Formats: sequence, structure tokens, C-alpha cells
Amino acid sequence: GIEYRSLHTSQLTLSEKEALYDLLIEGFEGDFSHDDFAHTLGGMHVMAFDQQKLVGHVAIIQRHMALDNTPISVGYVEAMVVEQSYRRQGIGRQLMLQTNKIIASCYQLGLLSASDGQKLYHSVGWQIWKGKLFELKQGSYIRSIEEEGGVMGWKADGEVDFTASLYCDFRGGDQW
Amino acid sequence: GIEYRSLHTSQLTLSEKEALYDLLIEGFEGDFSHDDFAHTLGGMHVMAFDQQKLVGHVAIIQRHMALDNTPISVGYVEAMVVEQSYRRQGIGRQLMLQTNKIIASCYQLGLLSASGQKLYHSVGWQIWKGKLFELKQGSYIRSIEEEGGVMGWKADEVDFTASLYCDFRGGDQW
Ligand SMILES: CC(C)(COP(=O)(O)OP(=O)(O)OC[C@H]1O[C@@H](n2cnc3c(N)ncnc32)[C@H](O)[C@@H]1OP(=O)(O)O)[C@@H](O)C(=O)NCCC(=O)NCCS
Ligand SMILES: CC(C)(COP(=O)(O)OP(=O)(O)OC[C@H]1O[C@@H](n2cnc3c(N)ncnc32)[C@H](O)[C@@H]1OP(=O)(O)O)[C@@H](O)C(=O)NCCC(=O)NCCS
Ligand SMILES: CN[C@@H]1[C@@H](O)[C@@H](O[C@@H]2[C@@H](O)[C@H](O[C@H]3OC(CNCCO)=CC[C@H]3NC(C)=O)[C@@H](N)C[C@H]2NC(=O)[C@@H](O)CCN)OC[C@]1(C)O
Ligand SMILES: CN[C@@H]1[C@@H](O)[C@@H](O[C@@H]2[C@@H](O)[C@H](O[C@H]3OC(CNCCO)=CC[C@H]3NC(C)=O)[C@@H](N)C[C@H]2NC(=O)[C@@H](O)CCN)OC[C@]1(C)O
Repeated sequence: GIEYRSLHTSQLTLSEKEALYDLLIEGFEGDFSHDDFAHTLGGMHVMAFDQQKLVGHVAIIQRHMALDNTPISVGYVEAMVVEQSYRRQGIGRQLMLQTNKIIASCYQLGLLSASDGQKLYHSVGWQIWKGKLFELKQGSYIRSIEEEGGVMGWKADGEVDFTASLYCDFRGGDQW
Repeated sequence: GIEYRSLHTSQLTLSEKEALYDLLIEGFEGDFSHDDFAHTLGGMHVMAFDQQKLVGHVAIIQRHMALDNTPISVGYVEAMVVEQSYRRQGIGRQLMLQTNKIIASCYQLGLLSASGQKLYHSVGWQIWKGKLFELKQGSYIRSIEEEGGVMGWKADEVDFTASLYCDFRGGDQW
């Protein structure tokens, strides 16, 4: 074998963008919205190819969040997918190892919302976020109760309080 | 010549990041903070080279803002600089032309805070007419100083008279 490429959205060919969309719809068995695809664009993509065919993907989006009262730069992991017949071969793990490298070089903290999918992320050093989660709804921050226990975080240095509150920035669709 | 290269922050070595810092400090005559440099990192860099010598740069950072009540994905332009002896030759214009292409392919709106605005206007950018808000002490406040300084580029429409609420960061919010 599998070839891996790290490409910003601006560096994708039009062909690669359409393959990616198809891969995400197929890999999530349709449970992937237009908002979810919008969240996948604008940052870095790690893509896995079997020769010329796209078979795996993860994206890393820059988000601007607050850790308690402190601003933090976040590499937010979106749209992790491997084509069904290529699964359970370690592609997803390699995508995450490359993801960790990107986060370590650019952002203060990695974050993601898992599935069922937690064991893979835990195997490359990610941990469940234990503090409160907040999102903007109708103007002001509310608790993201549904997501608490599902969001996972990662720091290279490990020097971050996983019990602290996280306030995420405003976007369409699912905030996490 | 001048060669132009577009690299994500994760595609840069330590020396190239250091060359970028030095260019920014020199080009802004020291009026560029450690926070300003943090704002420069994490997105796309358009860089101009005379041979192996970095002589120009602009960054495009993804930001998540609200246009009035609606969320808007923003390519935010940071750290536009050309080395002093290379100015008034078209490099800044070419850096903005590459910037526009990146914004057009990734984001709904391009934004920046200027400091002359003629260059940006020459490449399609327009002064933002709506109120601007930033966070201070956890509550949004009129970015009164910024209003009239922030410019937008439509990635095309977006109503430039709507209120913009920027997302939270260290240092200057705009
Ligand atoms: C989640 C997903 C990307 C995992 O991709 P993957 O390529 O199968 O990932 P890996 O092969 O690295 O790991 C998958 C499993 O096979 C194991 N494995 C690792 N290397 C292996 C190898 N050489 N041979 C066999 N199995 C291996 C892993 O330990 C892991 O075990 P687990 O499921 O019990 O935790 C994939 O299942 C997928 O696309 N799901 C649909 C979309 C989705 O849910 N994305 C995640 C949302 S958070
Ligand atoms: C802002 C900055 C990047 C411009 O870079 P630049 O390479 O000089 O940009 P350009 O050469 O494309 O255009 C600048 C001017 O030179 C003119 N110009 C361009 N090529 C020219 C040429 N061959 N002959 C004569 N004039 C020319 C342009 O018409 C333009 O005129 P204007 O300012 O009245 O609009 C540079 O001044 C700088 O680094 N300033 C320090 C950083 C700063 O203060 N602010 C960051 C911007 S918000
Ligand atoms: C804590 N319980 C969880 C749910 O909460 C829900 O977690 C959602 C989460 O997977 C989504 O991330 C992945 O899934 C898809 C698309 N899938 C939804 C179809 O649009 C996009 C990116 C994926 N991530 C990666 C790394 O690839 C998050 N984007 C949103 C999470 N939240 C919700 O959907 C609800 O709160 C809706 C309220 N607005 O799933 C599983 C769960 C354990 O039961
Ligand atoms: C509208 N009047 C303006 C002021 O408002 C102020 O505009 C600031 C603006 O240039 C800054 O962007 C540029 O400057 C630097 C370095 N900046 C100085 C060292 O930190 C970083 C990136 C630059 N942009 C690009 C595209 O490269 C913005 N980041 C912030 C703007 N606001 C302020 O500085 C003050 O309101 C608060 C400061 N505590 O100066 C210029 C002005 C026209 O007079």
C-alpha cells in the first residue's frame, strides 16, 4: 504493498476528491452526511492507495478550541475509513501513525470522535477525554453530553490535562 | 525568476520554519509576536524563493467562524511578507494569486486583517462592512479597532455586511 500520501485539500486532484467521497459513502455504509464531507475538506488528508486505487483515508482539520479558559490549537481527526475488503490488515493503524506525525508537527492537541473504533486509536496512544465537552448551540455553549466518553485525545508530549473542559468551535452539522 | 512553492506546515523542516520566522521578524521590522508566529502554523504556506533563498511568504489558516448566525469555513490569511529589497516587483501579488486559488478550493470565505490595502484590492479582496466580534474574557466584543481593517474574498455569494464572529485563539483574534 500500500502506498501512502499526505496531501492538503488544495493539493488533491479533482479525481482524488471524487474517489474520496465515494470511499466515504461506501465505507460508512451510507452513514456519512454532506456536512460530514464538508468537515473532511480544508486540512490534511492521509490517503492509502492499492496501486492507483484509493483504499483508505483519514483527514486532519485545524480547529481552534478552548481548554478551560486557555486557547488550544487542535488537529481534529475526521473521516477515517478503509475500504471494506482491505480492512484488518493494518492500513487504519498506518493512517493513524501518519496522523499522529501531522498532529505532533502542527497542533497542540489531537482530538477525534470515535465509534467500536476506540481500540484502534487506543493502540496508537489516544485516550478517552475525561473532562466535560461543550459545543455552541443556538448562540451559547451547552454541554455535549452525548459525546462525553466518545471523544478521544492525543498529545505527543502527553502534557495535557485530560480531565479539563473542552470548548469546540462552531461549525455545521455535528460539532464533534 | 522567482519560484513559488505551496507547503503545509507539516511539510516544512525546522530550518524552513526558522527561515520563515526570520523573514517575518525582518519584514515586519520586529512588529511580529510569538503569538503571530503561532497563528502562521498549522495551514498552507505559499513561499517565494530566489534560488534557495526564501524571500516571500503568506499562510492560509482554516478558521471556523459564524456569519451572523450561520457557520462559515474561513481560509484566514496570515503573515504576508516580502523581503524589503524584493518589494514593489509583483511577488506579493503572485502570493495572493496562489492564496486565492487555495481558498477557492477549500473554504467558503477568505479573510485577513490588513495594515496598505491596495494590493489585496488589486486581487479581488473587499473591505468587510459588517460588525466584527472577537472574544475577550469569554464574551464577544466589538472588534472596533479592526472594523475597516478586515478584508474578505468571496470564493466565487457571501454578504459582506453581515456580522462576523471569529473563533478563539491566543494573541490577536484577527
Ligand atoms: C475503523 C477502520 C478505519 C479500521 O480500519 P482497518 O484498516 O481495518 O484498521 P487496522 O487493520 O489497523 O485494525 C483493525 C483491526 O485489525 C487488527 N489488526 C492490526 N493489524 C492487523 C494485521 N496485520 N492483520 C490482521 N489484523 C490486524 C487490529 O488490531 C484491529 O483490531 P480490533 O478491531 O479488534 O481493534 C475501518 O474498520 C473502517 O473503515 N470502518 C468504517 C468507518 C468508520 O467507522 N471509521 C471510524 C469512525 S471513528
Ligand atoms: C505588503 C507586502 C507583502 C507587499 O509585497 P510586494 O512584493 O511589494 O507586493 P507587490 O509587488 O505585488 O505590490 C506592491 C506595490 O508595488 C507595485 N508594483 C508591483 N510591481 C511593480 C513594478 N514592476 N513596478 C512598479 N510598481 C510595482 C504595485 O502596483 C503595488 O502598488 P500599491 O502598494 O500602491 O498597490 C510588503 O510590503 C511587506 O512585506 N510589508 C511588511 C509586512 C506588512 O507590513 N503587512 C503584511 C500585509 S497585511
Ligand atoms: C458517544 N456516542 C457516539 C455517537 O455520538 C456517535 O458519535 C458521532 C461520531 O461517530 C462522528 O464521527 C465519525 O462518524 C462520522 C459520521 N457519522 C454520523 C453521520 O453524520 C464522521 C466522522 C467519524 N469520525 C472519524 C474519526 O472518522 C461525529 N462526527 C459525530 C458524533 N455524534 C453524533 O453523531 C450525534 O451526537 C449527533 C448530534 N449532532 O456515533 C457513535 C457513538 C459511540 O454512539
Ligand atoms: C485597522 N487598524 C489596524 C490595527 O488594528 C492593526 O491591525 C492589526 C493587523 O495588522 C494584524 O495582522 C498583520 O500584523 C501582524 C503583526 N501585528 C503586530 C504584532 O503583533 C500579523 C499578521 C498581519 N496580517 C497579514 C495579512 O499579514 C492583525 N493580526 C491584528 C490587527 N489588530 C491589532 O494589531 C490591534 O487591534 C490589537 C493588537 N494588540 O495594525 C494595522 C492597522 C491598519 O492600523
